[PDB]
Amino acid sequence: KFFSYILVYRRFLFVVFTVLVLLPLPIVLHTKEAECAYTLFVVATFWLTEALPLSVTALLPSLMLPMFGIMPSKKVASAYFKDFHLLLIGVICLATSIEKWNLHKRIALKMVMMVGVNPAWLTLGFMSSTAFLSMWLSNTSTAAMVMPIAEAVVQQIINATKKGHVTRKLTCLCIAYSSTIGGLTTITGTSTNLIFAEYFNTRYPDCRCLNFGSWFTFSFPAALIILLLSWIWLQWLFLGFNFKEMFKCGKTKTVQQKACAEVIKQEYQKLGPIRYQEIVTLVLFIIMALLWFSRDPGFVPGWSALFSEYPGFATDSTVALLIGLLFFLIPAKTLEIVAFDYSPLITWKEFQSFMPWDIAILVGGGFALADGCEESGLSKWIGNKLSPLGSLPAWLIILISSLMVTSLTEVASNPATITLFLPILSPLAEAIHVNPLYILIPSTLCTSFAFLLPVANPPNAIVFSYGHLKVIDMVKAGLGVNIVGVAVVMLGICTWIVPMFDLYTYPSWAPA
Amino acid sequence: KFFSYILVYRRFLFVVFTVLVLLPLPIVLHTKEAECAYTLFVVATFWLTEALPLSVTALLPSLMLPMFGIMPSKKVASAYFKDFHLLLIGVICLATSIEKWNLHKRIALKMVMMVGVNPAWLTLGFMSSTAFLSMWLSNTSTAAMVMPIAEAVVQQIINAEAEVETKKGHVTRKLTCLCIAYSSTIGGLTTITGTSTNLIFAEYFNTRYPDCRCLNFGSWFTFSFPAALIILLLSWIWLQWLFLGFNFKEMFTVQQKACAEVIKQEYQKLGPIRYQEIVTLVLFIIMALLWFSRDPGFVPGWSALFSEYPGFATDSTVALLIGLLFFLIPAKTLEIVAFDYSPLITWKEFQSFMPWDIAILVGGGFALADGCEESGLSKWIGNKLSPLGSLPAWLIILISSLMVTSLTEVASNPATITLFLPILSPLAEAIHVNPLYILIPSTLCTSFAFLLPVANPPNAIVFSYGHLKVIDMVKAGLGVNIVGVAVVMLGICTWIVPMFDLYTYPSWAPA
Ligand code: NA
Ligand code: NA
Ligand code: NA
Ligand code: NA
Repeated sequence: KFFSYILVYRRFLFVVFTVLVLLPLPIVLHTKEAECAYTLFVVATFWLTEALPLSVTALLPSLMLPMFGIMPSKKVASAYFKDFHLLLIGVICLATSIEKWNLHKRIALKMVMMVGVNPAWLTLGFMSSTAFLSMWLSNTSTAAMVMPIAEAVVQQIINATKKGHVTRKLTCLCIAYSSTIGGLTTITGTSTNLIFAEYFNTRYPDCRCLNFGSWFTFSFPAALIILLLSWIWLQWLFLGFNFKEMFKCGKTKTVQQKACAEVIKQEYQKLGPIRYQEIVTLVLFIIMALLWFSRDPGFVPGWSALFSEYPGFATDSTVALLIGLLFFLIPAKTLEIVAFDYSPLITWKEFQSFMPWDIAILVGGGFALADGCEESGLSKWIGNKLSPLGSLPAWLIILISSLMVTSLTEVASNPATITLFLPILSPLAEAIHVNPLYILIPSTLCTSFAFLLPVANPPNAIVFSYGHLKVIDMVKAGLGVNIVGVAVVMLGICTWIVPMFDLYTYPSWAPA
Repeated sequence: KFFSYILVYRRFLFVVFTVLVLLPLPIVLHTKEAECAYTLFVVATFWLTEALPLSVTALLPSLMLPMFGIMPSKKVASAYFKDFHLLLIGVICLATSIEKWNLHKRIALKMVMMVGVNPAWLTLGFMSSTAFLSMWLSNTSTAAMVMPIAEAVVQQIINAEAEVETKKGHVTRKLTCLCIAYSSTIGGLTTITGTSTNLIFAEYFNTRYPDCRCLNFGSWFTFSFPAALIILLLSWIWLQWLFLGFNFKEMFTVQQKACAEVIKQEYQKLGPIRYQEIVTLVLFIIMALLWFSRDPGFVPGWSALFSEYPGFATDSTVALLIGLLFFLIPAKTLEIVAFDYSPLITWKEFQSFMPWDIAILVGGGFALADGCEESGLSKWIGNKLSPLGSLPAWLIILISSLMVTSLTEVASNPATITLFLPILSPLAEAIHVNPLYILIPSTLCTSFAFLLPVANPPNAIVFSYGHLKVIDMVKAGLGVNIVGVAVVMLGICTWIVPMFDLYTYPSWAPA
């Protein structure tokens, strides 16, 4: 009669309880650190439990910080839009054109035709293609783009069910994990790397280490090993290894194999000859990638030397916008008889869909919360309280931080997790007198390792929404993939990250 | 077969032509302020003739300014989100619940039964109500609170025009949009706290001239209300003529009652007011009460409770505080109850119905205005006004008013006056005629931003309703701006000089 109503209004009562129980913290401490800690705790509680929508919670700092007097609303509003958002707009413009003109379908079908219908090699081909695509596009868009095609290919291979369901589960999980793994290789690949680069360059403006080439040259060896080991782990866990049928060349002819291959060939033929919209989209994709790579990598100043009087004004977001806004200008189809006009090959109505406005607001809210934590002085207090932790061995601190971030990223979004630890792990670095990158790189790499739960990151939810995967089947694979990723990151940090970044000494661009 | 190809691909060719033909401007002319002028000209050309979508054009400053070296891309990006965007998020959270539970339909159908089936007087009633509301709350807030109600009224009248048995509806919708957008005359000019432009002018005047205590409530109203009422009436007549026919006969009936019966039938079809609609209406009233009671000027508001962090909490804070309650207040319930409840609005229902077009458009306008400040293009234009001491008394007034009302069409009203006011005050002190005589017309004409909806936030909330034709807005804005400038000049010439003594040099101004 009374307890029944409590379990129905769980979210409302939990939000009210969270707001009221943490109230004694700023009510009687009369410090800005306490008020910002109250705001941080409320935002973290609502992001972890998802009592409110993530983007609604991200708007709380713009409501609490101005009222607590920590920083004016004009200053909070200026932190909701950064170069991350411009890059996201420019890349969503490209992704909308790829999705609209079925270029991804052509690439996926050609990859399936070239690799074959062997379930051991088909999964590797899908993972490689999805990881390469996620190297440039966002993980969420890559997962939402490849998966509808992977399922379509798999269900037509099965038709041409003790083995079908496990095959579709394996295909779901391989795409979900490969999007994330491929997003690690580049700064622009995922939102976590973009947020980390923005925070690192704002907090340490005297460091010129993080560019495209330097990030790639250490994130590719780790990501390739992680991808190969995850493919092996998934193949063993779901289907198992049959080496004789796998390593054999095209010599044993089976009727049901060409029966499956003919369906894929007929689908690719029904796709039709390549249209010029697909060619233009592919050319613009290649140009965007080449301009991202051509901005100074370290050995040759590609086109940053062209603007070598305003350093740092034109960035990768400028390249993304320049390429993406061309998708609003290049004509695609006509309609003269009626309207005497053309179509711009991407309409703004089509761009407004598929554009992650919620992710933009979430990242802006995280950046505003970090700015409030820096302005109020909470970051300095946290760094001072973690000063005695500097007597421990260095590697243990990085291991513990990476494990904590990895554990907390399985239930909270990657952009939220990375924004709640950079203002904590960054001040902690100089409280030990150790290179901040030596802690930040493993932490930002382990923030992306979100494979256990569907709520961990949008790539997991997109794949889980198809209903093929159970929670336990996903957790079993995510545990192994996450262990592989953490082991590879820690091996790289101890082996090949320290020569190029010189992590064993204290840098000259860090505060003393 | 060539002329047809040129005519069909006219937008692409025009974009390329206008990018390439203004290209001599940055390469020549010292390459310092001509780059931002080139960017401004290209963006304005794309805005006037919609060769590209307005939100795509607004993203051009994020490209052109960083590449020209005017300002870094990090600084340009931060300009696409300000307090206008927080206020817009809050008011759209309110409006999503207003339109989801059909509260706008109840209000529209009650107003149609009560006042104004005739569109001619309905437009006047809408303009008068919006202009009275804008005297107290804000211009942006007022253009956002009443616009859904006006759209609902027009849509209900269009539906009821079936008479139980499409050109006029579209022009009526355009007229109702522009009348709400342009109703900044009585509200926003007659009170210091009506708009931020008058607040900035008052704070600058009381600081630079602390011996002059003439500017306050009442004295501002006494000289501004006569001008604002004439501007409102003339703008109503101009809009009625521009969008509707010249109606003269019947204003000195089966069709009216044929629609009144349909309105009555559609009002009783709604039924009793629901819980969700009551909650939405209560939050609507609370948001307006908190906007009004922040700092009314004639009595301390709740901003006095925060008299340690002045200006940290704005109207955007109120909008967020009220709008974020729509995501947690229960609306419906999902042995009878299955597992939980649902909120008034969800994020899926908010992401749609959100003018993401207007957010980017206003952000691009803000970025272009900031780029015009980083590179001293706006400072150059303002400094082209100072060497005009030869003009005896009034040509300076006219030139300054025209320059400010032309530059306010691309920059925000606060930023437009913040530039010219410290330029006009020294010019008015170099001459010996009453710096108020110089500053009042320019302050009034700064708010006359009726062209280019990118400038005035009231012009963008209205523009966010699907009537995306800038030229239909340009035609009306030109006439409204001309009327406003003429009425301001008439007021300066006739009725403002007695109460401020504008024909003699005062004692509170430096000699
Ligand atoms: Na990616
Ligand atoms: Na995560
Ligand atoms: Na106003
Ligand atoms: Na303006």
